[PDB]
Amino acid sequence: RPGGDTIFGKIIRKEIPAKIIFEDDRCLAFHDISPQAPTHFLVIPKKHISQISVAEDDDESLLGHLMIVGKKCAADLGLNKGYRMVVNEGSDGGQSVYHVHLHVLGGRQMHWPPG
Amino acid sequence: RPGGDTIFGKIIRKEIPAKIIFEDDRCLAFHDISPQAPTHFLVIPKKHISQISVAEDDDESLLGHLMIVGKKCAADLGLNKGYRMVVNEGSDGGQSVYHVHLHVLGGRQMHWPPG
Repeated sequence: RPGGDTIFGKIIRKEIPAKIIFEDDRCLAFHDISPQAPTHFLVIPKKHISQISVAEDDDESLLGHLMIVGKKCAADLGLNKGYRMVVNEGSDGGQSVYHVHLHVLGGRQMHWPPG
Repeated sequence: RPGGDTIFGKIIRKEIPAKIIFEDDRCLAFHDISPQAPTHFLVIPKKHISQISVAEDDDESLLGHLMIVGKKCAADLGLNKGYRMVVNEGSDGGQSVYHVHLHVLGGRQMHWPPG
């Protein structure tokens, strides 16, 4: 399936509600349903990359696009003091959905270590 | 100063020792001196971007490249059970050096929230 056969694929296809911050032809930014900071959103590709460890070399621009979109969305949402960007891979990464997604968290002090 | 004037610029220019994992024309991977997991490295651009919030639109490919290099390095270092990627921005992000750097952490279960 297209956008893939995860819940994020459902969100991409508008089959399920999410709180959308930004969209383009490549990617989708939306507020995380289980926020871990006063602001917490995801930026996800429209193309179904299951996990960063299977991303291809020619996905490079796409992956950077998620970070560029993430930073623009953070600024638009008033995260002047900063934020943290997180991509989780696999079991040890605490990856929760098998669709690549870039977390963006702020509106509070993020701590170290990052989990 | 190619590489900037931060300690990371010194590492780029070989003026100071670091434990280098990978190098190309665009970026440098090396181990973090204060590791927060059994495996903990940084992938930094050679171009001096002070922080992700000042990255430009045309830095998109570069930014993805750090993630592609980060994932290749995590595989080469045997993180086959997974890992976490982190970029810190600003005060709330806990950003320690004003040069963009992608943390890559694994070799243990990463926890949620990510700080």
